Formats: sequence, structure tokens, C-alpha cells
Amino acid sequence: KVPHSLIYNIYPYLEEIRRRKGMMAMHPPGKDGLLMPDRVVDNRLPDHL
Amino acid sequence: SGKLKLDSICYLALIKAKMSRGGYAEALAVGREQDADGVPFLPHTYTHLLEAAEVADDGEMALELARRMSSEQWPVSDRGREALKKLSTRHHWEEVAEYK
Amino acid sequence: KALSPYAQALRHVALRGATAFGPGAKEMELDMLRKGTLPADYRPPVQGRWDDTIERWAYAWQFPAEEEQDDITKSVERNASGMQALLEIGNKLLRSPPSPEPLSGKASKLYPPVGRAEELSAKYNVPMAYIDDSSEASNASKSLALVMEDVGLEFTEDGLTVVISALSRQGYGTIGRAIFDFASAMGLGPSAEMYRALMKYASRRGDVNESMALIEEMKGNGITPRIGNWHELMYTFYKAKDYPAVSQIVDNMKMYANIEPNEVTFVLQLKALAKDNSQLNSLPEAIQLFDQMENVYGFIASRPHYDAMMFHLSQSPRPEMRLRCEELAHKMELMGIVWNANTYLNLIRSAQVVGDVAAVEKYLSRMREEGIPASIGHLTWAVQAHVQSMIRIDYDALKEKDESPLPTWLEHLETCFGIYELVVRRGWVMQLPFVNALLRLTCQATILSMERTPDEAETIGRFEEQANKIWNHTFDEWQLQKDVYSYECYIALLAHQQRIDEAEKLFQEMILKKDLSPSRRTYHCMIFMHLSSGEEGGTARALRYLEAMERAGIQVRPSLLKKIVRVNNAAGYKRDMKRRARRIMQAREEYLARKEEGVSFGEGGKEGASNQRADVDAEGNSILEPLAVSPTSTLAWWEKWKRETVSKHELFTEEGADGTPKGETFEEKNEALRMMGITSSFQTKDLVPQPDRQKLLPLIRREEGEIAGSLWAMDGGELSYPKDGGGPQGWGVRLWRERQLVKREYQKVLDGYRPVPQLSTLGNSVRTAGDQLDIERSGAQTPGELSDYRNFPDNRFDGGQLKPESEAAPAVPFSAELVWQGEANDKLSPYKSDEEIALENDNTFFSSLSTRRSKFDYLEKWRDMYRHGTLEVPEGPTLNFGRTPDDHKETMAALVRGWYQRNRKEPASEEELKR
Amino acid sequence: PKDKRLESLHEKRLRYLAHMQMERQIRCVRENAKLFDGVENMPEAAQCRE
Repeated sequence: KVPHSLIYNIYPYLEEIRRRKGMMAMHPPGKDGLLMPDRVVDNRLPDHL
Repeated sequence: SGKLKLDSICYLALIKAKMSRGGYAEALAVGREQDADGVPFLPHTYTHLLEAAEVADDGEMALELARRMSSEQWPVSDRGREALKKLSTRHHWEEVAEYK
Repeated sequence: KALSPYAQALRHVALRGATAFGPGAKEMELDMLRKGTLPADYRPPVQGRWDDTIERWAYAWQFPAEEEQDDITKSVERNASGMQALLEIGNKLLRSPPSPEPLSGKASKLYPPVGRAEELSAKYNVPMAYIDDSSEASNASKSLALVMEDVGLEFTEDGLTVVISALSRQGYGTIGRAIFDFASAMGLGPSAEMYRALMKYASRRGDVNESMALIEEMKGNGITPRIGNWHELMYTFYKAKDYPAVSQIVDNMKMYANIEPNEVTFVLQLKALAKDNSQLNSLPEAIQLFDQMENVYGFIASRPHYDAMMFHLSQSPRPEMRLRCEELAHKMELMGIVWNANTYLNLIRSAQVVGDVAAVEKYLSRMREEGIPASIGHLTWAVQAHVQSMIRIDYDALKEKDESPLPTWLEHLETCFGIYELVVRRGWVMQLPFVNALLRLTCQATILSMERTPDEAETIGRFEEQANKIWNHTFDEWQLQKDVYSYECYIALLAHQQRIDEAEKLFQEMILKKDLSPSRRTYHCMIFMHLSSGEEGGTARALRYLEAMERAGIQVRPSLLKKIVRVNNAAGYKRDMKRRARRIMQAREEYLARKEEGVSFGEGGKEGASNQRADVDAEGNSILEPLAVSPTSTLAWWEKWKRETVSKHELFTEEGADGTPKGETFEEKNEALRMMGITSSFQTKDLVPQPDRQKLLPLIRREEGEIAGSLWAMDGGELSYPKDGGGPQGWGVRLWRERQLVKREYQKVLDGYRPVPQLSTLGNSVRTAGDQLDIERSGAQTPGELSDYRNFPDNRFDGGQLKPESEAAPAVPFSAELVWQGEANDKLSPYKSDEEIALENDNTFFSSLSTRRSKFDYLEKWRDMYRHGTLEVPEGPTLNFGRTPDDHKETMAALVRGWYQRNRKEPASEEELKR
Repeated sequence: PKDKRLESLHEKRLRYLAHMQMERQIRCVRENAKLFDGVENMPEAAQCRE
């Protein structure tokens, strides 16, 4: 681990607590099967554009 | 122009402004500016560019426009239907290409 | 040193003279042993065979093993005719499958003959393809075994995995699947390695769903997947840029599949952790995984383990990780694993992230010393090393020395453009990361020029024009397509210029049209651009970019959150200026209205002060009035300047270009002071006292206290001075401690950390009177100028006055015209090959080798050129240094003949041709 | 000598040769001013007045 994830209270350090899982497995699938979350347009594009 | 990523409606207001002064030859250059910027063509842009090919008699310009509506499967407006029938009467280009 | 091996050989013979081409040291020992004149401390070379065995043992401890793999799939796929025969056989099997039939199998022209079966196959354990019953399937099996034996295979369960792998690595998914199903239908069972060779297609393509469908298919047919299937699934998730899924597959393979990991498992896991951005702890996880593989599992690390570890260690610019990478490379070269292009590429990657160009040039010289050719990626990361060296210039130290960093920027630009002229001269195919590195270099030069020298607009314009030339013309010159990094550098450039609409336009053109997934850095750029801009709703769009980072799997680091808070607190000033400009414009409009309507003319008459006088109250009694102050005072002039000068609304008509009130620059400040009738003593920023440049004064203020005391004194009581009683609070101890701090500063002066101070009046008045006379007749400010006045008596004027610096020219020796002195100041010789330098220097037979080039090849050629005797070398070292304090004189006296003949023999040839 | 890396050495050599030329000129003119210009203060009034 990184040492600052062991003594400091910042919330993305909570991602250091859990084990490594695949980003296609945590995010919901698409029409074809497992899909990366940054390959769909509405996830990578902000809402004001 | 250079800073904002303009859409088809912002290009449509420039098309309607050119056609108000009799700039039907210049209104086709606005449509050529739209595909150069990567902005796709909407059915309200087709019905105003086909009207600009009536006064300018640019039958070769409407050859690529009518082939682009069949490739993109847009619904043709009633103002765009009469513009295709007038140019197919003058140039006879739809009868020799088998495209209706 | 960055010397070429040609220049290294020339310097070698310059240092050793004529004995470098004679006998060796051990040949001199053999002659001393044979003649009998050998001292006792010398080791006598008494036996040749046993000394040969000793040296072979000592060199066998460093001898590298052979890691080359004669893979059958690569031998098949390089064979074009066998690949075409397999392709047409697979097309015949795919378009029309054969008939598993009895007699009259010759009914078709698809499967011609080449020159009871099921119950025969069921009894004697013979597969169906190995039995010929004169069928179409038997003819197809004979054609397939005829083709597969031409490429070296055997047509078995082990042979068909090779052809399915060789087809699947070249596309051809349905053809390999048709061959797989034809083999599985003809008795040769669907082994797990055939499923692995099927999954190689989706692994190379990167399709996760096809690989998982093949996993579920081999599970449905009753085949438990071995470690090769999970390895190809890990490579499928690695090729699809899903890096923690590899670690999840390894964890579930250890837990549920009960499969102990091989070394290829550790290689794929380190390759996935080298690009993993899911969590923050990828590098300590990789360190602990390498330690667990070496110590606990007992595996010995090979070249792929070292490469996957050094590629991950080269990404962090921490010095401990760079030290780990260097010690890993040293353990690699110590364990009998020689360095290759990937090892030098990892070393250049580790040296470029800290901005160390000297280590990159030493690695580029060591790579051409061993004969390893430098590819385009080495020069790409050398350009990125120049980028990171431009980043990490100590600009505050140059601000103390009043030095502009502009010639260093011009040198860093012209070196990399010389590299770009080098890569087009060798005929290399132009790669996308090289042009991206040049674009990054120019955009970073523009950003650093806007940050450090904001008033030099012409340099910013030149850097912007070069960046637009690279962005607009260079990509389509080599027919290259722009990628995430190419848009990332240009978006960072446009975001630093506060051109928000063009940056957002290119952002949505990258996302929508070209369908590119933006990186984390170009998301940080769009966050910090809207944060730094003080317009309304900037953080409302920065949180939209944060949401787009969150819901697309982009990593949100805690350093990003701390920088968001810091940048928002810093851009609060810009937000407050853009909010105050609105009230300024409102007050301007109201002033222009009320000075036209005429309410101020009615309000100027003090009718209330005329009716109710200053000495008469509301009832009529006499009240006390304060006496008038002197008009020669400062406060009377300040209220006269408040009343008589122009209004606050008449200073500026329009506001600033970007939302802010005018007056931030010095031209608007000086114009506003001219409108208020005040001529500024400080016109520009070089006439600013700048109290951050002080070094001795804050050191005095920190420990003891304020040395001035009466700097801030209102009425004579806010002064900080020692007491008059004495003791520890008196003047003596305070002056003693201030003298001790000045002694620490003077000791810093004596050791070269601080510049030498100028001559003070207190220092001059205590000096020797002759030195005072020399100072007052020379006008020297520093004692270095006095040392130049004494040690150069021919420099001064006739009245003893000192001449300036530009009127002195020292003698430059000819020994700076040597080849190793020319390569030290070229700044392109590490980026040049051996052939380019050998073409540039002499272009003769003397440097011609006839392809491996090294220093010892030149020495071996010049040895037989000396003994023939076509090469003449003078006896003795012509390059002398290190022995006597006067050594440059003796090496100048040894090269006068050679340099004079070098400069005089070509005009002798010019005058001998009878011009 | 016809190399693209030796221009600044040629500029420094040109400055050194011009410096030693100007120093020889200042040397010989100062030799003339110490040898015969001491008689300018003791010169005759006719040669000064004419």
C-alpha cells in the first residue's frame, strides 16, 4: 500500500481498501457484453456539453 | 466561428441569412463550411440547401445532397420534395441515374 | 562521457601513444619471464592452459544463457505458402463441410483423393481422422495432414494447436474455428490447448466477451481450464485495457481453481500492474509481488520479470524508485543477462522523468558503444527528457542572478529540432510518439514562457507559431492521425492560454467525432481551466468534469482534490475582481447619468452648512470647533488630493479584456497616476525593491528579532531595541549574536555558496592605504575587479581607470579543436550514430570499416595499419593531464605539428592544383 | 577547419587577434609618447606658436 492511505482520512483511499476487480465487472454491461465505462459517450462526456 | 463548436442550427441561421439577399450561390458555400467543420447534416439543412440549388441552378451540388439523404435515411420534407422534382425536370439527372 | 567510439579510439591512442599498437601487458610479462628479468611481486604467466581454465571460470560466472525460443508457430506463420494452403483448406472446410460417409466419397471436386469406421474407432481407441474409409472427410483429413507436414508439424493433438495459433495470430477467427470443429468432429478431441489457441484470436483482438464465451464453452464440454486458458484470459483483459481484472483472475485462480502460478503469471501480473490506474498502490503492490515471487515462491527472475519491473519503476520520479531501477539493471547485467534495446529504453525512461539529459546522453552513448542500435523511441524519450529538464529549471535562482532562461529554452528547442532533422535524414518511418513529443516540447515551452517571462510577447508568439505549425502541418505531413496524447498536449496549451471555448470544442470533437477516450491529464486540464477562470459557473462545470471522471472509471486522486481546493482558493482573487468589475461598471453608468442630469450641481451647494454654521448649533448656542491643521502637513495635502483631483469614475472608460478592472498592469497604473497628477517613481517592475530577494535580513529577523526596530513606529513606542541595563538583554549580546549570524553568512560566502560582496566604505577605510588608492583610482566595486586591475596591468587606461569587460579577449588554444573537444560541445553527438560522425569528421578510408562498429574495431584496424606501416603514430602520450601541474603546455607542444599540418596541407593542395 | 562546430572558436580567435593588434598599437603609441612627447613640454615657443 501507499503509506498516506493508512493514516489520512480522504475518501478515494477507500478504493485502496477493497481488492482489485475489473472495471468491466463493477460497471453495468452494455448491448454486446462487458464494456469499459469510458467507451460509452454519456459517461466520458460532461452534462454541460 | 473558430472558438465555439457550432451546431447545424447555428449554420442554418447563416444559410437563411444568405438566402434572404439572393445569395443562393453563397448559401451553398455555407453548407460546404458545415461538412468541413465536421458538423453533420440535419433535414432542416437539406430543405434549405436544396432551395438554394433552385435559383443558382446548381444541379451538380444537389447530386451530392440527394445521395447523402439516401445514405443517411433522413425523412424528406415537402419543401425538399418539390426542390428535387424541379431540378430533375431541368437537368434530367434522376432519370439517367435511376434514383427516386 | 558522451564520446563516440571513433573519438574514444582516437583519445585512446592519444593517451597511450605508440605502445597501444605494440605488445600487450601480458606479452610484456611473458617477455620479462622468458628473458628472466621479472620482479617478485609480478604474477608469472607460467602455464597457459591452467590460466585459460581460470579465466574461463571467471568469465563463465558472467556468461549469458540462451533465451531464444525456436517457436513452431512463428516458423509456420513466416511460411507464406503453408499459411496460404492452411487458409484455402480452412475456407474449403468453412464454406462446405465434408460428409462423414461410407463409399463413393469421390462424388465432389472439393475433396479429391490424395495419393464401419465409427465402430472401428470406438473399439480400438483410434480417432476418426486417422481412419481412411474413402470419404470426403478422409480426403479432407489427408489434405490437412499433407499441408501440416510441409510446415514441420505432425497432425496430432499437439500439431493442430500450432496451426490454430498461427491462424489466430493473423486474424482468421472463423477459419481457425472451422478447423477446430472439423478436428473435434473427426475424433481428435477438444483439448484445453486447442481452446487456448482459439482464445489467442480474441486475446490479440482484445474482445473480452468472445474469450469468456470460449471459457464457458470449454467448461460446458467437460474440460477444466488449465493455466494457459487463464493466461490467455488475462492477456485478453490486458489487451482490452482492463488491468485490475488480471489481478482478479489471478486471485480467483489461486482461490477457486487451485492453480499455482507459473512465472508467466507473474510476468502478466507485473505487466498489468505497470499500466494499472485503478488504485494508488500499483507500485508497492508490484514491489511486494516481485519480493513474494523471489523469496517465498522461490522463482528466479528472468528477463521478462526484470523488464516488466523496470518499466514500472521508470514511471515514478522518486529517487528511491530510480535507485531500485538502477540496482535492478545492475543485478540483470551481473546475473548474465545482457542489456538490450528494451533495457536501455527503460533506463532512458527512468532518467527522463526527473529531467536528467546527461544520464540520457550517457545511456545513448553506451548503447552505441555496445553496438546496439538506437530506435525512434529512445530519441522520443530523449526529447521528453529535454521537456522535463525545461520543466525543472530552478527559475527562482535565475531570478536572483537576473538571468533569463530564454537561451536554455532555445538550446532545448534547437537540440530536439536537430534530432527531428536527424530522424528524417536516416530514412526512418516517422512515428506518432516522436511528433507528439515535439508537440509536447513546443507547448511546454509556450507554457513556461507564459509563466516565467510574461512581458516578452514575441517569444510567446514564436513558440505558439511553432506549436501551431506542429499541430496543423506536421501530423498530416507524415500522414499521422492524432491520438489522446496529441490532443492532451494541445488542450493543455489552450487551457493555459484561458481559451476555454476552443479547448471545449477540441474536447467534444475528440470525444464525439474521433471516439477517443480522454486521459486523466486532459481531464485535469479542463478541471483546472474552469477553476482558474473567475467567471460565474466555472466550478459548476469543473464538477461536471469531475462527474465525467467518476462515472467513466477515470481515477480520482487525493492530490487532485487538494489541488482543486488550492486552485479554487487561489482563483478566488480572479473571481472577486470579476465580481467587483460589475459594480464598477454600474457606478460608472450611474455617474455618467447623474453628471448629465445635474444632481451633483445641486448637491455641491452646502446649504445645510450655511444655515447651520460650524460654530452655531441647531438652537443657536456657540459650540467648540477644532482648530485648523497646518496646510504644510501631510494630512492636509492628502485631503486636498482627495477633494481637488478627478473622480474615481473618470479614470477608465472601458474595463479589461477578461472581466477584470483596468489597473492590474503598470501602463494603466501609470496612466491613472498621471490622471491624478502623480508621476510614479516606479514605472516598471525592475524598479521594485522585492523583499523576497533578501537573504541575510530574514535570517536576522527569524532568530533574534527585528534589526531595524524603528521601521514600524507610530509615536515612538513600537520600536524593538535592546534594553540599556545590560546583561543578557543588553546591546552587547544582541550585537554579538548578529555578528555571529553575519559570520555564518560570511562563511557561506567563503565556501562559494554566496556571491562575493562589493567593497564597502567600512571595508575600504580599514584596508591598507595603497589598496584604498588602487580602489579610488580604479573605480572597482567588487574586489574581483581589483584583482583584475592588479593581475592585468595592460588592461587599464592612462589615468588608472578600469576598462570594461568587453575590451578583453583571452587566447583560445588550438587544443579545443580536437574531436573529443568537438563532441563535448556539439550537443547532438549522443543523438548521432557512428556512421554519421565518421562521415562528418574525415569521410575517408581511415574511418571506413568493411556491420558492427565499436572502439576496439577501430583499434584493431589501426593496429595493422600501423604495422604495415600505413599509419604513423608518434611515440609517447600526446594527451597529457593528471601528472604534472603544467600538462596542457606539454600536450600543446605535442600537437603543434599535427594541427599546423592539418590547417596548412589543404591550402597546399589548393595551390598545387594551379588555380 | 571547414566544420559547422567551430564558428564560435573562430569568433573568439578574431577577437583575440584584434585585441593583440590594438594592444600592439597602444604599446607603440605609448612608447612614442614616453620617448619623444616628454620634449613637448620642453619644446621651443616658436615651434608651438607657429
